Amino acid sequence: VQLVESGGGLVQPGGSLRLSCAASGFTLDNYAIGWFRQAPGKEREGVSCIGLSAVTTYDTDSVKGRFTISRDSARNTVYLQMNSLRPEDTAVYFCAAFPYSDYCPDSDDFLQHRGHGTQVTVSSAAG
Amino acid sequence: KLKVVATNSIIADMTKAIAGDKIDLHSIVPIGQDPHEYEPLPEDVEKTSNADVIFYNGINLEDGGQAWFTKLVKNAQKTKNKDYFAVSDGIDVIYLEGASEKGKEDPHAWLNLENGIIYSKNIAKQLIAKDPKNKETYEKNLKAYVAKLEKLDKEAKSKFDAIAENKKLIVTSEGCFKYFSKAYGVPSAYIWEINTEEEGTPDQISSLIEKLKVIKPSALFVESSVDRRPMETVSKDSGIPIYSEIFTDSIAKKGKPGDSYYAMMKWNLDKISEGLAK
Repeated sequence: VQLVESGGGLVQPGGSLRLSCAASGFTLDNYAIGWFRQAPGKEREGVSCIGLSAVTTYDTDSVKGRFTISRDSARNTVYLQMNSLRPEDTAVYFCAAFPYSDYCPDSDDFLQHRGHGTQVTVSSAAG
Repeated sequence: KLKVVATNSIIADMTKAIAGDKIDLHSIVPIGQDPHEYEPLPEDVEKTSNADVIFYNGINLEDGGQAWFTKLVKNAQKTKNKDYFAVSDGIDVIYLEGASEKGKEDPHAWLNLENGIIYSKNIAKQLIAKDPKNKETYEKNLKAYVAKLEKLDKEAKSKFDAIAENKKLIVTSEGCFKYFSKAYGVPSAYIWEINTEEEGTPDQISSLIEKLKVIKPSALFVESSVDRRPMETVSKDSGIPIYSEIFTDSIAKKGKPGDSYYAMMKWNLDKISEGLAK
């Protein structure tokens, strides 16, 4: 109920990195977690959302078929798995929690408990 | 490629939960409205007219004379069990006490998971047969949905059996939690009965206060879609504090507590257990 995003920073096009949203507050069993991303110049987008019932939903068509959200309650952590990354995906990713819920609020909504996000970009990644 | 219509938000959740994204939903009664009575719009008449299946609870919720659903299925030219299907059936049914009714039913069977499972299985039964070669996943989503509801049903029964026979009491305004009580080992106490009655009269208020003066819940609860002032006085003029709100009439909007059938039940089950446990 106090969140950190760990995960990872930038990758190459076609890459894959897993983002990890973990609680440092209290039990995330009773909450829905959504990942959103905010581009350096565009509106927030819902990326994916996992509910209380461990049901999942994907909110933006631009990312469907690539992104996956999953949970492991042993560690109060949800993971967002990225796959086949493209420059269109470079953004600050962050997660937020909503109580006793299976579904996430609109990306436009004031979000209740977000963490400081993770900057993820897609590029050459070496000399 | 199948048109389905749900008469309300609880059915729509149980249905969305079974299809994922495979079937075309419509939910006639919106969140916060009472599926008890609603006047259908041209949109509801057309989506039921083009429906392949329509699901409803019935059991004196929406299946009587002035019931909106009954009028809809006839002015839209439909027939029972080919176009439309009841869901609240096979349930361990509660007949309304009914001093002025003399032989009718109480619709609130979804207030326990013991019957909540039945509803999800019945919705699925008349959907799988109607979408055979594309069925594939419906059987899995049912096993899982039910498995989750059952997990929770079992947690709930244990949480209640472990508190106190003398503390366990669901204190409500409208006495709709009758089903909750049978499944979870805890009787309800209401100000007024389900919609056969008047509400908030002194012979209802002081009756509930006498029971509070006599037996001892640690908390009082209120429904989502209700005026809280009546309960506010059975608590404050004579009583123990109100602890939380509980869900009855419909599914909450996304991101809010109780935004799915599983979720409205997780909320109620956890909040009622805590209110009485503490």
